Amino acid sequence: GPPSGKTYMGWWGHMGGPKQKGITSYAVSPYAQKPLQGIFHNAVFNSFRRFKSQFLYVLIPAGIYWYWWKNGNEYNEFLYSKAGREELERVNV
Amino acid sequence: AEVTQLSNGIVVATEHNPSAHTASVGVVFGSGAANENPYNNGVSNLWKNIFLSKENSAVAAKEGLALSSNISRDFQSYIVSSLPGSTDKSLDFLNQSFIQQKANLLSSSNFEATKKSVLKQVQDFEENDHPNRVLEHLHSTAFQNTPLSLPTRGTLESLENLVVADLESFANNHFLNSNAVVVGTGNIKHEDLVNSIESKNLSLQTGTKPVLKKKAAFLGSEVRLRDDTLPKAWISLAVEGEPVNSPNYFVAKLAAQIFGSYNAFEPASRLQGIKLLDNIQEYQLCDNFNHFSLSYKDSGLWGFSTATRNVTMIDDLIHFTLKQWNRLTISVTDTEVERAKSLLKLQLGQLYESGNPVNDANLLGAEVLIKGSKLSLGEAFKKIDAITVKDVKAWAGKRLWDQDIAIAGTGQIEGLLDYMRIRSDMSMMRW
Repeated sequence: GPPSGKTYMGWWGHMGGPKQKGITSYAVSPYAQKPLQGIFHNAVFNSFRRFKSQFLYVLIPAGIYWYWWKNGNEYNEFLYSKAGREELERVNV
Repeated sequence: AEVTQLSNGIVVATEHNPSAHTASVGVVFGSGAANENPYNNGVSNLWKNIFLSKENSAVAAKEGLALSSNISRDFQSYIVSSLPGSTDKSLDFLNQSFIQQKANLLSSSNFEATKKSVLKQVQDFEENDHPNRVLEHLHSTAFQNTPLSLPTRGTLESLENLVVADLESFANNHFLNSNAVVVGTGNIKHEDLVNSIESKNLSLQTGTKPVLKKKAAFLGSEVRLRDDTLPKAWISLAVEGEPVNSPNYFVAKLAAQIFGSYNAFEPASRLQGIKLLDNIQEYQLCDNFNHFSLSYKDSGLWGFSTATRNVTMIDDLIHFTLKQWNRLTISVTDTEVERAKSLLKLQLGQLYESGNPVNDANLLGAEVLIKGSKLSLGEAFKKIDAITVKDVKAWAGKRLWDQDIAIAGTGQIEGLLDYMRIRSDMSMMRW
């Protein structure tokens, strides 16, 4: 077939990054390691900072929208009761 | 062909050959690079170049003598060679320069010049000799934190901290009478050597060497040294093998002879009776390979090394080689075993019957230090002839099928896949 266009990823042996020189890596077989050494030292301290260094970007927008919905629901409940009957004709104009 | 061992306090071994035109006499010690620690690594390689230094070689050359020395993982030797009529001068030179006096060799002017020459050799080894330094890195990852991992030359970082007092401390612990064998090869008779030693009263030192506490142990691991400015890829891979004094010592050497060696540019190497060569030559998957079976006092390594310019098809080369290793458990044929028997006998006969008495002195001394005697070539041929197909299948089911591996590599090794893809090829999910 015809050759393709120019991309930003290749294949094994010609992947297309920069040239590497001076880096050594080491690894050990999984058959020679301890079986399942995580629930502790990861539920102790690791799985608390991973979201509570991030919790303030979620809960400030969540508290704004929950305050807005709860305030509007109590005002609709007041308007259709007996005590809020006089305001109801005023705001449906 | 006969060896003769005799002890009178000193173990003396000979191998007489009245057809040779030279003689060779030396001493072999039973300590190597596996008796060092990570802080004095390279102290054996410094003792070799002190013995081969210029002023020591000049005293020998006025007599007509030549000097050799070899450093391995389990032993080291110091050898003098001469004409057959002057073995008394060669035994005198071994007494004066190496046993009695060592303050002549260990002067400050001679030590600093020798240490400069050794540091340049190790630096040129680490930059240019790519097949042999990958095999050195295979030993250090397979036996990590264990005495069998230290390189025989030492490292550049450990060699510069060495002083004269480090070499004298190693010599007082290992250069002993209970660690030594006096050898003689070529044209020299046995009773002429033991009467020349007994006409003096040679003795190095009384006592035994230190005992190390950690024994060798194989660990499945890998080390990658990627260098994209080199033109090839160099890879070694092995499992845990057999030590010396193993009952499966000759069966492991025959299994490596089945797959053998290869050179893509030699025309007769392309016509060998190896079934792996059908897959490799179809797309030219490599330039050369060779299989090995190394043995030491406590452990060993069985595997292969290879060099490749086809860097996008590296994963096909490892996959085809490991699928042929599976056949040693399942479906190895009787005609492959008979071919490997004849080629192992030709290879062993060329190693032990070369015409070099220096090669014979290294082989004889290393075997008497471990076993206490030497196995003849006639008795080694009869053990090879008795191996059956069922012996090969029982050995490979223990050492090869579903076992851990060790990998080392340098150069353009981006196409080499990670550990678990290669580890899963050590079994077929067919049987």
